[PDB]
Amino acid sequence: RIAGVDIPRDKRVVVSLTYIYGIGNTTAKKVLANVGVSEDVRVRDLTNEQTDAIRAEIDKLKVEGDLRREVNLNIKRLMEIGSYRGIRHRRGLPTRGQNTKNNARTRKGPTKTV
Amino acid sequence: GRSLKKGPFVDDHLMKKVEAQQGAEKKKVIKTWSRRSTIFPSFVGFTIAVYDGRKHVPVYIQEDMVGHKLGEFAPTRTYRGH
Amino acid sequence: NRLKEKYIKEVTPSLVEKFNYSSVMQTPKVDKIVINMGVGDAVSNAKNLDKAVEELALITGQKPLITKAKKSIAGFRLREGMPIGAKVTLRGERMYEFLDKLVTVSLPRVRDFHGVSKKAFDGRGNYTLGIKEQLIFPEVDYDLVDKVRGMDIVIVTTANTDEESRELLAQLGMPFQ
Amino acid sequence: MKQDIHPNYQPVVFMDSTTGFKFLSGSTKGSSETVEWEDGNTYPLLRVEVTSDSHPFYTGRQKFTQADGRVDRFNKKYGL
RNA sequence: UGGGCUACACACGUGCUACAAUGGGAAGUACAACGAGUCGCUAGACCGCGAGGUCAUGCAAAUCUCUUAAAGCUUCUCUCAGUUCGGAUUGCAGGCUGCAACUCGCCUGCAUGAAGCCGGAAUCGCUAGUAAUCGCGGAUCAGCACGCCGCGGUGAAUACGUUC
RNA sequence: GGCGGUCGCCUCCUAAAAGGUAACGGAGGCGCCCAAAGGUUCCCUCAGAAUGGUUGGAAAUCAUUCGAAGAGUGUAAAGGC
Ligand SMILES: [K+]
Ligand SMILES: [K+]
Ligand SMILES: [K+]
Ligand SMILES: [K+]
Ligand SMILES: [K+]
Ligand SMILES: [K+]
Ligand SMILES: [K+]
Ligand SMILES: [K+]
Ligand SMILES: [Mg+2]
Ligand SMILES: [Mg+2]
Ligand SMILES: [Mg+2]
Ligand SMILES: [Mg+2]
Ligand SMILES: [Mg+2]
Ligand SMILES: [Mg+2]
Ligand SMILES: [Mg+2]
Ligand SMILES: [Mg+2]
Ligand SMILES: [Mg+2]
Repeated sequence: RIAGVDIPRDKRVVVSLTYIYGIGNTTAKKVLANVGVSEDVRVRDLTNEQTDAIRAEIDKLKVEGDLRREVNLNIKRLMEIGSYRGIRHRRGLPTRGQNTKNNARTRKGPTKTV
Repeated sequence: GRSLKKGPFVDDHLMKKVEAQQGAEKKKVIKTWSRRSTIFPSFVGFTIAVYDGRKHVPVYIQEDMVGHKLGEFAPTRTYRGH
Repeated sequence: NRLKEKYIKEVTPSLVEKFNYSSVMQTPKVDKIVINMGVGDAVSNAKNLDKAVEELALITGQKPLITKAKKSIAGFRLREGMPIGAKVTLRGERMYEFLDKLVTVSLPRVRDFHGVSKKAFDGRGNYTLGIKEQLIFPEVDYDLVDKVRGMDIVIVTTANTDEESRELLAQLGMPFQ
Repeated sequence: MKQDIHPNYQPVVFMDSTTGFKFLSGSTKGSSETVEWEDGNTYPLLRVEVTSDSHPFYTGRQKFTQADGRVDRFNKKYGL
């Protein structure tokens, strides 16, 4: 549809774009302001001219598979050089100084009470 | 992080030791306690033995490490699982 | 016919020169292309094979032949005669049309595509291509698919060796690594 | 070829929407758009986002910066 | 000097934020009190998306400043969706304080967008300006709290009764 | 003698290159199955192995090559194909 993702047809454009990996709320507003598409129109109402303008606008940004490879390469590098952060990534522990005696469940996964 | 204006940080005693060796066909290990020091591009090719709290761990500085502190490659706590 | 046109006019004179073929009949040509979808999931649910066969037909344009297990295997929960697997054999024009779309439309849509393997030769000049996922073919509609599946594309040629098959396939269009 | 067992299959033209490149083939896919073709004929027109003449691998021409070396990244951030 | 006290298969205590529409988002508009301040509190202007930076101003202060409080009210929007709910985690880029923030800081932007759909047995607080909820100030303090101490805003339900 | 085993039928070895041939000799099967797994016409050739190949694994499907039978022949064995 836009970057290889069928954005929700019923939602307003600002939000529908957010379903693209690499587009958040602020970035969606920027691309619509550049193209000149009102933020309140449902994307089902987008005309081929408006959609292509959005696609042209989005093609400038790094999104979806391009972004995912970029971030994974960063983490890959941290692991390869053997940095402290890389080990945190590889062992599934918080990487930004958070204490692990408690919590850290997002990184660790579900509790293993054993 | 550290303000751009302040520039990157490295302890002068460590920076001196690397500077004394830049034009060296065969390098020798630089023993340091400066975990806080940033890895500059001039460190590439050196092995810097970084103190981790009880011993100097030899870290080989590959160009991919630039911008990281020497302490990021000398873990202080040992954990092998419970 | 475009690819067949390219083969008869451009490929054939070049391959004769490169390999020094005394007669034109020596020129390797694509004999057939067999697309095979090994669907072992038919055991758990028969309709997964049914949906697989539907998509396979749309990609090739021919109703596939539903292959069946020749032998019973307990590890796979497989009984002899169970319909697991489907294949299509494309010959003549329908083969060239498909090869053209594969080279010019399907392969570019492969996620993070860096070319097709170069060691995937059987040693006799037949190249088999492993498609990891569908939706690279324009016919799949990207929404009908419930389970993403791949396929084995076997390009059979009359080349006696891998080198000639490699050359033939390259000049016909093949993004070799 | 047997009758009434195969999916409908017709000659068609694919277009690369990134550059407008078009070629003639056959497909089971349909569309609501048709175009004329040389030699005096009309075929259904199918839209393709990327083809072999617009894909980075086939063309060889990229569109990004190939990342930034960390030594170069370090020197850029501080002008060394 | 460096490391540790911030280690993490796990168990518990006290909290904070949520699970949405009695809400989220945007715009507009109103009302406190207790307090703190000299190399400190900092107006105004300008730069920056922002954290903040820059020139510079008043005030040892019921005079100047922190400090135009948030809930609230009035319009617009979203329309029940793991969502425009939630904001964990991570990538990148920054801002500060500091000789230095890798182990171990706080904050900012962009991206990422986890669990969570109101919680088993059990258990806690509270009888009114109280509970509930909303912000604000202060001590320690270069920097750093969802803690602690204090402050005001909004503001309920119920108590037949003493068997347990 | 008892106990146990056996009692009819099929295949093998014993069985001494026709046939037959005993033992409480050595091994196995049968008391069915099939509406095609019968008849006929037409057509077909296996098991494995190597190599290549998405899910896919020693091994499920696909392709080529090699492969005289190392398969299969409903059900034991022999003979046969
Ligand atoms: K920690
Ligand atoms: K806890
Ligand atoms: K807390
Ligand atoms: K709790
Ligand atoms: K509202
Ligand atoms: K720190
Ligand atoms: K609870
Ligand atoms: K403080
Ligand atoms: Mg997004
Ligand atoms: Mg901490
Ligand atoms: Mg402690
Ligand atoms: Mg709900
Ligand atoms: Mg009381
Ligand atoms: Mg109060
Ligand atoms: Mg005799
Ligand atoms: Mg005899
Ligand atoms: Mg028979």
